[PDB]
Amino acid sequence: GSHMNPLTQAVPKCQRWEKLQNSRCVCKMPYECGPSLDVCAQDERSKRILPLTVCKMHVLHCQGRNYTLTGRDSCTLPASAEKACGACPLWGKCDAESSKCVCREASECEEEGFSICVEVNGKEQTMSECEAGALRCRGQSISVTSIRPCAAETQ
Repeated sequence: GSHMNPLTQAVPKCQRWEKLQNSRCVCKMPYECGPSLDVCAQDERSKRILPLTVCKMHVLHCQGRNYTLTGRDSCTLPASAEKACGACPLWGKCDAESSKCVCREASECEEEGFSICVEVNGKEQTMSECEAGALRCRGQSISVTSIRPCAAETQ
């Protein structure tokens, strides 16, 4: 007989830079992103270090664009550190009447948030963008190794 359920047997899970359409996982659009971690990447044709952001890089990467990642000192990011009220990311918001921006913790991760590999505590832990970002905002010492996940998650 026919399959009662399409060939996945559940709803297909697509990656952070992907969206499920036409029964497949396709990439989203890079301009459909904003809330993501700002990183320094090198353009393969220009060889310039340009500020990219995790979703931008990921989506554009799966769209067939080639970019090499560089160090956090290679470029200057819009948000490389803490922000102030009037301009806050997804891991940071303006608090109850102030001029500052407070950095939230991982427990307030509401927006999508990618999964990245960051070396914290001397270990490479895959955490969510909202978490790693919160850390980078609050003052936790974090060393982003890559915008891809770590092999921390392996059972």
